Order: sequence, then structure tokens, then C-alpha cells
Amino acid sequence: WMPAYACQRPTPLTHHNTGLSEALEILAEAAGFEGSEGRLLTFCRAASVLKALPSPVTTLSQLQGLPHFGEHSSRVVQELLEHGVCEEVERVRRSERYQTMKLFTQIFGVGVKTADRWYREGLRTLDDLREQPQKLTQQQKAGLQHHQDLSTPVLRSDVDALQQVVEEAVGQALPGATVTLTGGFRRGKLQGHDVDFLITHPKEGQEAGLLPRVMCRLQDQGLILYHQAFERSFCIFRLPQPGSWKAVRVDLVVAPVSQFPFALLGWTGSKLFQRELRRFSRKEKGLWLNSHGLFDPEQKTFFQAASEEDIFRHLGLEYLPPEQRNA
DNA sequence: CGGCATACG
DNA sequence: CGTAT
DNA sequence: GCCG
Ligand SMILES: [Mg+2]
Ligand SMILES: [Mg+2]
Ligand code: NA
Repeated sequence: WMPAYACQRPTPLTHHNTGLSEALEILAEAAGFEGSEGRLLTFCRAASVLKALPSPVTTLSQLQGLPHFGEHSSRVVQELLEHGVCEEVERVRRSERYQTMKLFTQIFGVGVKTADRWYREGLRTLDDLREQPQKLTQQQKAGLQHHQDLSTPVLRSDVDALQQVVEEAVGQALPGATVTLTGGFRRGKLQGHDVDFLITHPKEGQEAGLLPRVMCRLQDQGLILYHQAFERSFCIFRLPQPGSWKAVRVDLVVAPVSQFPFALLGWTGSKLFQRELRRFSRKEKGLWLNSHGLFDPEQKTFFQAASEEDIFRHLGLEYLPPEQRNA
């Protein structure tokens, strides 16, 4: 009734076990702050299973037979059902370690490893970092200066305005090039913390060298608050606001049209969905999947895809639209 | 017990 | 090390 | 932390 891989089941954006999934994802996040990638994955998977259910979990027995629910995740659900709260989850929420690692990792340019080192040095607040800017990278200085704006959700109305200015710059850099909205917004999200665009051109090869030309034109228009040959660009855009503006994170990605279905699939997510899809491809089908293609290691050949539908078919999976990939 | 996705900047 | 889904 |  419940397949083991998230890519084998539709997962809508809104579901019937929000509180339970949120608690398990706290534990997944905390596992990540401690470098326990294995425990992070299990908690993430257990959370996604609940997102895929057709109704609320009301009794512990309803977890029987569900994949990725063992003693620990089941105990978390049990306590939430009996008391509306899970002691372990609440201890994590208020712990100084969790709050600081979460605060530091959400800085653009700060990963788990950097946040952990700063934590061990006694640092706890953003102003602690600001007072010692000599130890910050140029990327981290940008992320810290813009941290407040980058914490404000991006609205779908913002996305439309950004896509227009991106299309304009893309149109001058390479006539005929196209811009596709990807990421969480393509999955139907109404808010987000960044906007993701995928750029290609219908004539194979014409996209080569395109991203530097796009970036230089965006910068000349005064729209780039920060950015680093290349095919991925992690920028901070200047988004007009009523009587002012705000900083917004935008990712620009280029792919040749031959690889466009794979890049669209990869960059549409969710993150967990893509990990599960690549895991499923390798372990169940013996095929190697990434955002560039799908490789058969036996015949040493790449699978040609003209659409996401092609890719699902070549993996023996039923097609899922982006709005059902919210694992 | 091994494995846990796979890239690019 | 960071970034991305 | 859980699966095969
Ligand atoms: Mg995104
Ligand atoms: Mg992004
Ligand atoms: Na970060």
C-alpha cells in the first residue's frame, strides 16, 4: 500500500499529517547538525511517508507496515498522539545547539561544518559574526548583510516580476533562449526562500557560454546585489518593492536542450524526491541518474529523453507531475 | 553489516 | 569549503 | 534510523 521509495508515490504539497511530519523533520534537521546523514535520511523518509497518506494518522497501529517507521519514529508519533508533544523534539527545539546551528546554517555561505566550528568557538548570534568580519568569506559577508531580507518569504507575485527581467536579459544574451521556472514554485508552492530558473536554447550548442553573458547584463542593469565559464549562478537579486526594494536569492542554471529534461527533473525537486529517485534508479534499475542524463553502465550508453515523462518511463515509474513530487 | 544522490562554484 | 534540487 |  505504501512503496518504500518516495519517487514511487504521489506526495502533495499539503496533506493530512502536517504536525507529525514537522516533528520528524526537526529530528532530521538536528541529525544533520551533528553529521548523522543516515539518521537524517530515515527521519526525512518517515516524514515524507506521512505526507503521502490519504488521511490523518490517529492511532499507533496505523503505522504498522509503513516503511521507515521503526522504534524511534514510531515512539515520536506515539507521544504526539497521546500528549500532543514529543519530549525529545521539544528538547531539540529549545537547545542552544539546535537554535544556533539553525541560525548559522541559514546564512548564505555558511554550511554545517562552518557553523559547527563557530559554535565550538563560543559564537552564538549574528552580531557575534559581524563583530569579527575578518574571518568571513566574501560570500558569507553578503549572506550576513542581506540575512534579514533573505529570511522574508518570496511570494509568487515576486517570481513573475523576476522572470520577466531574467527573460529580458536572456533575450539579449541569446535570442531564442528560454527561461523555465523550476524549484519549489514549479511544485506549486505559494511562498519560498529563493527562485530557481532553468535556461536553455532549442538549438543544441547555442547555450554554450550563455550564463556569463546573462550575468553581465543583469549586473549592468543594476539588479545583482551579489554573485560569484560556468553553468550555475547563485545570485542575490534586487527586487523592487513599494517605494523601495528587497534582496532575493535567485538561482540561474543553463543546460543544453538534449539534457533539459534531466535538468528540469533535477531542479524541480524536491531534494528528497531526487535523492530517492537517484537511489531507486541505481539500486533497483542499475541505472545512474543525475541532472545531466541517465547512464546505463552495462551498455555504456546514455538514455535520450525528450521530456520528464520519458525519464519516468525509462525508470519503470508511473509519471508524477511536479505538484506530486513534494516528498 | 553496508548503504544512504549527485552534481557544480 | 560553499552552493543546488 | 531504518531496509534489504
Ligand atoms: Mg528553490
Ligand atoms: Mg535555489
Ligand atoms: Na547556508
